[PDB]
Amino acid sequence: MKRTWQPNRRKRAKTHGFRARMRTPGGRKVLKRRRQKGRWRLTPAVRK
Amino acid sequence: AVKKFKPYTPSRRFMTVADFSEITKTEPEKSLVKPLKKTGGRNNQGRITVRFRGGGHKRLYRIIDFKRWDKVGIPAKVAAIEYDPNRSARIALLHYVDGEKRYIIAPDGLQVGQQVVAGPDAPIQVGNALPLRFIPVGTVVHAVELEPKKGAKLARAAGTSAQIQGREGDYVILRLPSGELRKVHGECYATVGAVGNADHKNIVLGKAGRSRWLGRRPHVRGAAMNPVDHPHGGGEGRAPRGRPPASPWGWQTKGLKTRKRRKPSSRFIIARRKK
RNA sequence: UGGUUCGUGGAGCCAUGGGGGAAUCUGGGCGGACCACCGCCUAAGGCUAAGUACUCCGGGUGACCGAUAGCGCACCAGUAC
RNA sequence: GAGCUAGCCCUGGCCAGGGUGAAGCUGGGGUGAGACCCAGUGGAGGCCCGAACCGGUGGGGGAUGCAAACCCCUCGGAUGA
RNA sequence: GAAUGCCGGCAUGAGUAACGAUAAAGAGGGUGAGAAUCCCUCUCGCCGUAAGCCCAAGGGUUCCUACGCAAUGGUCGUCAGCGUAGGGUUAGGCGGGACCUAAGGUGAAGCCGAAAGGCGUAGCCGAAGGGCAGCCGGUUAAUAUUCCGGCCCUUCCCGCAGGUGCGAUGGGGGGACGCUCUAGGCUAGGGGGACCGGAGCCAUGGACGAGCCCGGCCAGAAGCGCAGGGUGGGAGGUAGGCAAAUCCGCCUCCCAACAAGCUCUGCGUGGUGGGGAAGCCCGGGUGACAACCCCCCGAAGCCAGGGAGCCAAGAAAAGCCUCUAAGCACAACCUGCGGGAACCCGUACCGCAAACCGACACAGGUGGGCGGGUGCAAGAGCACUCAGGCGCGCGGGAGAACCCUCGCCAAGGAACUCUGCAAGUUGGCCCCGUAACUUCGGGAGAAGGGGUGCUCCCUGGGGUGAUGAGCCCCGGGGAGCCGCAGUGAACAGGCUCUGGCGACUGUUUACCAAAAACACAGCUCUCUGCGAACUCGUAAGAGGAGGUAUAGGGAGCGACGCUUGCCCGGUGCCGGAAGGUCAAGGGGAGGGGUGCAAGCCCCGAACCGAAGCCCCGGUGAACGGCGGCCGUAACUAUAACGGUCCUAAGGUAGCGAAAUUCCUUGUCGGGUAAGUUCCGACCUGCACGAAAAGCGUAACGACCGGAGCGCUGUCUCGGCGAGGG
RNA sequence: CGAUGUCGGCUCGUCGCAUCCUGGGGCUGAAGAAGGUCCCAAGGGUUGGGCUGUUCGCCCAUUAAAGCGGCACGCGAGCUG
RNA sequence: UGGGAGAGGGUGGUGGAAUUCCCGGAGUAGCGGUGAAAUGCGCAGAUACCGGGAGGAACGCCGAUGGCGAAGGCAGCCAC
RNA sequence: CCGAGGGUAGGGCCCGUGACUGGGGCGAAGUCGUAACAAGGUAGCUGUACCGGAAGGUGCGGCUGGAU
RNA sequence: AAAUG
RNA sequence: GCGGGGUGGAGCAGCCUGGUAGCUCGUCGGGCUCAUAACCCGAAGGUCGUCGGUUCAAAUCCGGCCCCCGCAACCA
Ligand SMILES: [Mg+2]
Ligand SMILES: [Mg+2]
Ligand SMILES: [Mg+2]
Ligand SMILES: [Mg+2]
Ligand SMILES: [Mg+2]
Ligand SMILES: [Mg+2]
Ligand SMILES: [Mg+2]
Ligand SMILES: [Mg+2]
Ligand SMILES: [Mg+2]
Ligand SMILES: [Mg+2]
Ligand SMILES: [Mg+2]
Ligand SMILES: [Mg+2]
Ligand SMILES: [Mg+2]
Ligand SMILES: [Mg+2]
Ligand SMILES: [Mg+2]
Ligand SMILES: [Mg+2]
Ligand SMILES: [Mg+2]
Ligand SMILES: [Mg+2]
Ligand SMILES: [Mg+2]
Ligand SMILES: [Mg+2]
Ligand SMILES: [Mg+2]
Ligand SMILES: [Mg+2]
Ligand SMILES: [Mg+2]
Ligand SMILES: [Mg+2]
Ligand SMILES: [Mg+2]
Ligand SMILES: [Mg+2]
Ligand SMILES: [Mg+2]
Ligand SMILES: [Mg+2]
Ligand SMILES: [Mg+2]
Ligand SMILES: [Mg+2]
Ligand SMILES: [Mg+2]
Ligand SMILES: [Mg+2]
Ligand SMILES: [Mg+2]
Ligand SMILES: [Mg+2]
Ligand SMILES: [Mg+2]
Ligand SMILES: [Mg+2]
Ligand SMILES: [Mg+2]
Ligand SMILES: [Mg+2]
Ligand SMILES: [Mg+2]
Ligand SMILES: [Mg+2]
Ligand SMILES: [Mg+2]
Ligand SMILES: [Mg+2]
Ligand SMILES: [Mg+2]
Ligand SMILES: [Mg+2]
Ligand SMILES: [Mg+2]
Ligand SMILES: [Mg+2]
Ligand SMILES: [Mg+2]
Ligand SMILES: [Mg+2]
Ligand SMILES: [Mg+2]
Ligand SMILES: [Mg+2]
Ligand SMILES: [Mg+2]
Ligand SMILES: [Mg+2]
Ligand SMILES: [Mg+2]
Ligand SMILES: [Mg+2]
Ligand SMILES: [Mg+2]
Ligand SMILES: [Mg+2]
Ligand SMILES: [Mg+2]
Ligand SMILES: [Mg+2]
Ligand SMILES: [Mg+2]
Ligand SMILES: [Mg+2]
Ligand SMILES: [Mg+2]
Ligand SMILES: [Mg+2]
Ligand SMILES: [Mg+2]
Ligand SMILES: [Mg+2]
Ligand SMILES: [Mg+2]
Ligand SMILES: [Mg+2]
Ligand SMILES: [Mg+2]
Ligand SMILES: [Mg+2]
Ligand SMILES: [Mg+2]
Ligand SMILES: [Mg+2]
Ligand SMILES: [Mg+2]
Ligand SMILES: [Mg+2]
Ligand SMILES: [Mg+2]
Ligand SMILES: [Mg+2]
Ligand SMILES: [Mg+2]
Ligand SMILES: [Mg+2]
Ligand SMILES: [Mg+2]
Ligand SMILES: [Mg+2]
Ligand SMILES: [Mg+2]
Ligand SMILES: [Mg+2]
Ligand SMILES: [Mg+2]
Ligand SMILES: [Mg+2]
Ligand SMILES: [Mg+2]
Ligand SMILES: [Mg+2]
Ligand SMILES: [Mg+2]
Ligand SMILES: [Mg+2]
Ligand SMILES: [Mg+2]
Ligand SMILES: [Mg+2]
Ligand SMILES: [Mg+2]
Ligand SMILES: [Mg+2]
Ligand SMILES: [Mg+2]
Ligand SMILES: [Mg+2]
Ligand SMILES: [Mg+2]
Ligand SMILES: [Mg+2]
Ligand SMILES: [Mg+2]
Ligand SMILES: [Mg+2]
Ligand SMILES: [Mg+2]
Ligand SMILES: [Mg+2]
Ligand SMILES: [Mg+2]
Ligand SMILES: [Mg+2]
Ligand SMILES: [Mg+2]
Ligand SMILES: [Mg+2]
Ligand SMILES: [Mg+2]
Ligand SMILES: [Mg+2]
Ligand SMILES: [Mg+2]
Ligand SMILES: [Mg+2]
Ligand SMILES: [Mg+2]
Ligand SMILES: [Mg+2]
Ligand SMILES: [Mg+2]
Ligand SMILES: [Mg+2]
Ligand SMILES: [Mg+2]
Ligand SMILES: [Mg+2]
Ligand SMILES: [Mg+2]
Ligand SMILES: [Mg+2]
Ligand SMILES: [Mg+2]
Ligand SMILES: [Mg+2]
Ligand SMILES: [Mg+2]
Ligand SMILES: [Mg+2]
Ligand SMILES: [Mg+2]
Ligand SMILES: [Mg+2]
Ligand SMILES: [Mg+2]
Ligand SMILES: [Mg+2]
Ligand SMILES: [Mg+2]
Ligand SMILES: [Mg+2]
Ligand SMILES: [Mg+2]
Ligand SMILES: [Mg+2]
Ligand SMILES: [Mg+2]
Ligand SMILES: [Mg+2]
Ligand SMILES: [Mg+2]
Ligand SMILES: [Mg+2]
Ligand SMILES: [Mg+2]
Ligand SMILES: [Mg+2]
Ligand SMILES: [Mg+2]
Ligand SMILES: [Mg+2]
Ligand SMILES: [Mg+2]
Ligand SMILES: [Mg+2]
Ligand SMILES: [Mg+2]
Ligand SMILES: [Mg+2]
Ligand SMILES: [Mg+2]
Ligand SMILES: [Mg+2]
Ligand SMILES: [Mg+2]
Ligand SMILES: [Mg+2]
Ligand SMILES: [Mg+2]
Ligand SMILES: [Mg+2]
Ligand SMILES: [Mg+2]
Ligand SMILES: [Mg+2]
Ligand SMILES: [Mg+2]
Ligand SMILES: [Mg+2]
Ligand SMILES: [Mg+2]
Ligand SMILES: [Mg+2]
Ligand SMILES: [Mg+2]
Ligand SMILES: [Mg+2]
Ligand SMILES: [Mg+2]
Ligand SMILES: [Mg+2]
Ligand SMILES: [Mg+2]
Ligand SMILES: [Mg+2]
Ligand SMILES: [Mg+2]
Ligand SMILES: [Mg+2]
Ligand SMILES: [Mg+2]
Ligand SMILES: [Mg+2]
Ligand SMILES: [Mg+2]
Ligand SMILES: [Mg+2]
Ligand SMILES: [Mg+2]
Ligand SMILES: [Mg+2]
Ligand SMILES: [Mg+2]
Ligand SMILES: [Mg+2]
Ligand SMILES: [Mg+2]
Ligand SMILES: [Mg+2]
Ligand SMILES: [Mg+2]
Ligand SMILES: [Mg+2]
Ligand SMILES: [Mg+2]
Ligand SMILES: [Mg+2]
Ligand SMILES: [Mg+2]
Ligand SMILES: [Mg+2]
Ligand SMILES: [Mg+2]
Ligand SMILES: [Mg+2]
Ligand SMILES: [Mg+2]
Ligand SMILES: [Mg+2]
Ligand SMILES: [Mg+2]
Ligand SMILES: [Mg+2]
Ligand SMILES: [Mg+2]
Ligand SMILES: [Mg+2]
Ligand SMILES: [Mg+2]
Ligand SMILES: [Mg+2]
Ligand SMILES: [Mg+2]
Ligand SMILES: [Mg+2]
Ligand SMILES: [Mg+2]
Ligand SMILES: [Mg+2]
Ligand SMILES: [Mg+2]
Ligand SMILES: [Mg+2]
Ligand SMILES: [Mg+2]
Ligand SMILES: [Mg+2]
Repeated sequence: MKRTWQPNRRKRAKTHGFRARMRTPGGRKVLKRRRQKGRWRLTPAVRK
Repeated sequence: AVKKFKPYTPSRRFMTVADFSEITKTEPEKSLVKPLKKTGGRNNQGRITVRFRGGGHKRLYRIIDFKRWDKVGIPAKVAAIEYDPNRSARIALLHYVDGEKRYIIAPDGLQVGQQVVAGPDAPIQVGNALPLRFIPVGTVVHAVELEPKKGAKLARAAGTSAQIQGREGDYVILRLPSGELRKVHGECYATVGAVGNADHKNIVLGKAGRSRWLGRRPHVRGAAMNPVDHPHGGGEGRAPRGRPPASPWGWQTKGLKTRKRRKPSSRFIIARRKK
């Protein structure tokens, strides 16, 4: 049966991407929250 | 002049289609078309503002000249009559002696190859457009500018027409297709005659398919829903309304006058619509 | 309408969205409706250190913990997953 | 968070084969002229039988399963919403 | 010591369930300490519109080589998608970018919002759309249209010659399009051949044969040829294409019009360049100087922007062509030749799966192309099979019960059971033949019969060719042969009668309901005159709609047929410059506080004062409602009539123990040996009823009842046999 | 109530006696045959079908007779639903 | 051949009287209706009277015991 | 080969029959109305249409077989 | 106005 | 189980708020008619379901019983 995860590299980058985060005050806060916690990757990775 | 079909399929029993008799050209004029962006009933926000629309066959919009006072006193030969999927009216292609080409709505009885012209001194002849004050009272007319130099807004649907009942001051009095009587300014241009394709209302669709082809998505009753969705919803088994029939939003749908009262156009309306 | 202890209360005072709209000291505001007396202070321009607040950072010290405790992590942790 | 699901918009792709035989057109008959009748050509349709493809009617098995919805037989639509 | 406590650890169940499809295995020979599991060979089975091959998405070194087996692999393991190390991805022409735009996103201008921010024309981004120049062959353990060989091609820069008013982000043309059917001519591909090439083979009773088996092509510049696409030529006038303009458009004249010509492709040929088997011998070598031809079938693909028909009326920008403007004409553009230049990223491998999405090497899910041969009417169906790929990563024994899945049965044939649930029967093509009823299409494949294999003779027609032969495609008649059975295996409807419901194909509770529910054309009401009504948003702004009452929103009913009665008292809506009511405000009679006072401050009647409400009316396809008790006919029984209280007004037509009937298995009739269900009637309708529509209706239904035939392991009633456990 | 699965049917039984048959009797308004009522007696037996979800019941065709009841209205870690 | 009559028929166009409804002026205690009343209407300003507008239907006198058509039927006026 | 006939299947016409139902026919003195023959007390009738316990009433149009 | 025998 | 009702012969007022029973038809008597109905003028008839209680006094207010309709009987 078709499951919930059908990966698409263009989508993952346009939706959760870094340039997407910067464009909204929410997403900007998303980055600030992750840096303070000290995560190693602020954005999901994708090879493009 | 509608055509029928033998009932060789159950949906084809009652279907009817237009004869397409007056149509002289199978394809439009390239220079006069542009893309009609299908809205799907959704606005710039993305929300649906009008339910149950979209999914219709793809169409190319055909530019219409709702301002014939543009080219005053320059005649034109009726080149052809084409089919427009963007309105109920047939349209007619015009080749001006000026060389420019334009579409106008095709009035009834307009035959290809005749002269049409617009101007205060233009003859009273089907197809010619004049300001209202220069049109004999009583004559049929259509494609009426509501206000001067703002584009024809009235009497554009298939077979519609507007009549002239008299003049008062700068304004003239019309009987709109709805029956309403309204003072319209004389300087508003208007095309004489009645809109063509009068048999449009006798088209029997035939099946749910043709509802979709035109872009009409299925419309579901209110009583077939649930409380959160519609006022009529819910109820064990089938059920009557149980309240004054109300729109999905609460305001009643049985004879509730919606027009704003203090609208300044009230001064210029003489008689509310008839029937 | 808001602030003040003040929830329309006798409800001033400070601030103010709408309306009407003065004076230049013999001008003006306040002393809890309002009046008089007697007093206080000069609105509608602006700046001003020190005394106060916090602890990512450095140090000192614990009748603070001692690897299920103590920061989630004494160890390659905001990692594996 | 619409990479599942629901709707819409932009742009591409797919639907073996077979059967039925609408209108129209040509001829002939007919009539004052017509309607109309018959044979032929014609190839319409949310038409029929039926793969792919999209479904999930009935039964059985599976029930710590191959599987947090599957497998077998059977069954519906299959040029159209 | 307990909180189905938290964390961790070790037991129990238990050597029990299970080892992930029942497509299947055996033997021999290698290596190794060790082998059913690794490798080589022979034999056997499995898919073959794939379980084969090529892409795209996703995955990220899993590809190749060497060396290894603690763990990973549902057992083992020398093996591997695992561990270690080395190696491996080559492009002007394939794809993407330095070109274009679509939804959409962003957004100079501009608008909006407490802040954050939200809109918005031009512009810009945005592709699996448009546009764009490479085909075949070889080679590596691994890459190749990328390296190599042969034959082609594009753009840019410079130089040169020839030609011309050159020049663009501005004008115009073109790009440029739907669904169904479809002509002609080719190619892909396929079949045959006594013709050409070939190593061989004679078996086991026959065959030295016109015998068997293998193979008989691919690409190709200019030119040529066949087949199609596209486009008329000149002159004059011009006010339109937001400047100009010879271009375009419009008008007039002249010549040409299925043409011809000019132009672009597609196929064939083409200098020339490669490929090239079975078999035998150890991936290579031979075969071989390999041959490379003829006939038939033939595309959904190519010519292509073909043609016809129809209604729902079928993208934009750029490249390309032309037109002119500043400018500039020592230039610049174009055509041709020569010499130079040509950058970034991707190329391995998996890719219907053990490497992707499902926690797993998971019986599930994943878009596009090719997908061969024979036969069965056909076909991507079924069966067998080529190339190619696998036997699904535990086996070996035994031959109990029991479950799963499958096969058979005496006599009976629904007695089973809630129900024929299930399993049988029927089954494809041909010809005869086919009822009520109907909306004239239908019902209808109704039903129900007969034929079907092979051989000999005779004979019609079509395609190809040429008109014949050859090959191919359709048939027709006569005489005969065999078997239990001739669509001899596999794929392939049981049928009929009568009700309720819904018109119909369709849609839904992904994941227990596919229905009688939703939707649907169609009917009716009602709203809206444009900056519409309505909707989203505080707004701006959008949608409505680049629509205009034959249009648009809202509500109910749901084809069509015949119809839809009475009540407007209450509620809702519509109408109603009177009156009554009514807050702010106006108004200020009249009072009060205080000051010596001028004055300051507060209370405050009548009267003037919108919508709304009361009040008068209208309105049912608006919300809703539509009586009781009593008497009476020359038998009885029942009341067509009458009496009386009440209502706003008292249920009309049609139907009715119904999807509704409590009493109920109402009563009568049918069908049955027997019928609480079903069917037809009756009517005292506990409690149908006319757009929450009423009564019907041909056709349709994996909907829900009742009946019959056919056939059956459903059953009396069980028995045997097969395979996986 | 940190679960005692609830009607009916199939399957499989087992018990009680207030016995329906069969056996042994008393009385009889018992002539015989055949019955009526009561006593003893539970060893064995107690059919098939129609309708309804039915238990019960009604009906058809038989029968020696077509008995009533208990075992969680026996029995769902056995099934049906 | 030449003439005559006629509501014979079909299409298009057109005239006034009257009825109802709306707007304006003026005006007030009833109008309307029957055998006689009542329902209705009317101070929220009706009837009656003046001016203006919209819309449909039928064609007074002429006209008749008349004319035309096969029949049903055909009547303002102009034209084809 | 034909063939009496027998079996199977589906049609056609006719006769009888059937819960129930529709009107109709007649049948000395049932009930309720009074529509027609007088201008029947609303002139009659007719075709058609809707409505009514019943005859009948009304609408449109036609006839005189209508009197004064 | 106004029925029936 | 809950609600309403019973009164001349029939169908209803009066009951709430005690003192007085009324409306229509019918029945009876007499009128008009040839006669009947219709119509006109008169007239009679009800101790309020029953029983008990309160009160000076009960159709009337309160209790018990009979009958008459009407509503409810739900989760299992
Ligand atoms: Mg997951
Ligand atoms: Mg997807
Ligand atoms: Mg992608
Ligand atoms: Mg780091
Ligand atoms: Mg958005
Ligand atoms: Mg919602
Ligand atoms: Mg609501
Ligand atoms: Mg409701
Ligand atoms: Mg409901
Ligand atoms: Mg209901
Ligand atoms: Mg509103
Ligand atoms: Mg406050
Ligand atoms: Mg308070
Ligand atoms: Mg207080
Ligand atoms: Mg305050
Ligand atoms: Mg100051
Ligand atoms: Mg200051
Ligand atoms: Mg601190
Ligand atoms: Mg510190
Ligand atoms: Mg310590
Ligand atoms: Mg220590
Ligand atoms: Mg710790
Ligand atoms: Mg320790
Ligand atoms: Mg530890
Ligand atoms: Mg978002
Ligand atoms: Mg989506
Ligand atoms: Mg395919
Ligand atoms: Mg086909
Ligand atoms: Mg097909
Ligand atoms: Mg075909
Ligand atoms: Mg065909
Ligand atoms: Mg056929
Ligand atoms: Mg044709
Ligand atoms: Mg013809
Ligand atoms: Mg035909
Ligand atoms: Mg044909
Ligand atoms: Mg089928
Ligand atoms: Mg089908
Ligand atoms: Mg799918
Ligand atoms: Mg679905
Ligand atoms: Mg299933
Ligand atoms: Mg199941
Ligand atoms: Mg499950
Ligand atoms: Mg199927
Ligand atoms: Mg079908
Ligand atoms: Mg479509
Ligand atoms: Mg304890
Ligand atoms: Mg537990
Ligand atoms: Mg426990
Ligand atoms: Mg063991
Ligand atoms: Mg055990
Ligand atoms: Mg075991
Ligand atoms: Mg085992
Ligand atoms: Mg199997
Ligand atoms: Mg071995
Ligand atoms: Mg193995
Ligand atoms: Mg990739
Ligand atoms: Mg090795
Ligand atoms: Mg292992
Ligand atoms: Mg490795
Ligand atoms: Mg190259
Ligand atoms: Mg560059
Ligand atoms: Mg761009
Ligand atoms: Mg700005
Ligand atoms: Mg911004
Ligand atoms: Mg934006
Ligand atoms: Mg492309
Ligand atoms: Mg390219
Ligand atoms: Mg490779
Ligand atoms: Mg190659
Ligand atoms: Mg090369
Ligand atoms: Mg020049
Ligand atoms: Mg030029
Ligand atoms: Mg252009
Ligand atoms: Mg062809
Ligand atoms: Mg072939
Ligand atoms: Mg060959
Ligand atoms: Mg050969
Ligand atoms: Mg040879
Ligand atoms: Mg031999
Ligand atoms: Mg062979
Ligand atoms: Mg060639
Ligand atoms: Mg040509
Ligand atoms: Mg020309
Ligand atoms: Mg010129
Ligand atoms: Mg010009
Ligand atoms: Mg110009
Ligand atoms: Mg020119
Ligand atoms: Mg030219
Ligand atoms: Mg070529
Ligand atoms: Mg050699
Ligand atoms: Mg040789
Ligand atoms: Mg050919
Ligand atoms: Mg194709
Ligand atoms: Mg093409
Ligand atoms: Mg074409
Ligand atoms: Mg555009
Ligand atoms: Mg551009
Ligand atoms: Mg110049
Ligand atoms: Mg590759
Ligand atoms: Mg698959
Ligand atoms: Mg594939
Ligand atoms: Mg694999
Ligand atoms: Mg495996
Ligand atoms: Mg798998
Ligand atoms: Mg996996
Ligand atoms: Mg093929
Ligand atoms: Mg094939
Ligand atoms: Mg074949
Ligand atoms: Mg054969
Ligand atoms: Mg197959
Ligand atoms: Mg093989
Ligand atoms: Mg594979
Ligand atoms: Mg494997
Ligand atoms: Mg056998
Ligand atoms: Mg048997
Ligand atoms: Mg047998
Ligand atoms: Mg039988
Ligand atoms: Mg039974
Ligand atoms: Mg049944
Ligand atoms: Mg069932
Ligand atoms: Mg079955
Ligand atoms: Mg029949
Ligand atoms: Mg027929
Ligand atoms: Mg048949
Ligand atoms: Mg044979
Ligand atoms: Mg019926
Ligand atoms: Mg029924
Ligand atoms: Mg349906
Ligand atoms: Mg479901
Ligand atoms: Mg509709
Ligand atoms: Mg209408
Ligand atoms: Mg708003
Ligand atoms: Mg707006
Ligand atoms: Mg707009
Ligand atoms: Mg509408
Ligand atoms: Mg409905
Ligand atoms: Mg209905
Ligand atoms: Mg109604
Ligand atoms: Mg009402
Ligand atoms: Mg009302
Ligand atoms: Mg109102
Ligand atoms: Mg006031
Ligand atoms: Mg004083
Ligand atoms: Mg008011
Ligand atoms: Mg009501
Ligand atoms: Mg009697
Ligand atoms: Mg009735
Ligand atoms: Mg009723
Ligand atoms: Mg009726
Ligand atoms: Mg129903
Ligand atoms: Mg019976
Ligand atoms: Mg019977
Ligand atoms: Mg039966
Ligand atoms: Mg039932
Ligand atoms: Mg009864
Ligand atoms: Mg009903
Ligand atoms: Mg009802
Ligand atoms: Mg109704
Ligand atoms: Mg019905
Ligand atoms: Mg119906
Ligand atoms: Mg019918
Ligand atoms: Mg029906
Ligand atoms: Mg269906
Ligand atoms: Mg059935
Ligand atoms: Mg069995
Ligand atoms: Mg067995
Ligand atoms: Mg076995
Ligand atoms: Mg427990
Ligand atoms: Mg329970
Ligand atoms: Mg005993
Ligand atoms: Mg005993
Ligand atoms: Mg006894
Ligand atoms: Mg005995
Ligand atoms: Mg005895
Ligand atoms: Mg019973
Ligand atoms: Mg029995
Ligand atoms: Mg027992
Ligand atoms: Mg019990
Ligand atoms: Mg059930
Ligand atoms: Mg079930
Ligand atoms: Mg003459
Ligand atoms: Mg007036
Ligand atoms: Mg009055
Ligand atoms: Mg009055
Ligand atoms: Mg005559
Ligand atoms: Mg015979
Ligand atoms: Mg015979
Ligand atoms: Mg009447
Ligand atoms: Mg009488
Ligand atoms: Mg009492
Ligand atoms: Mg008493």
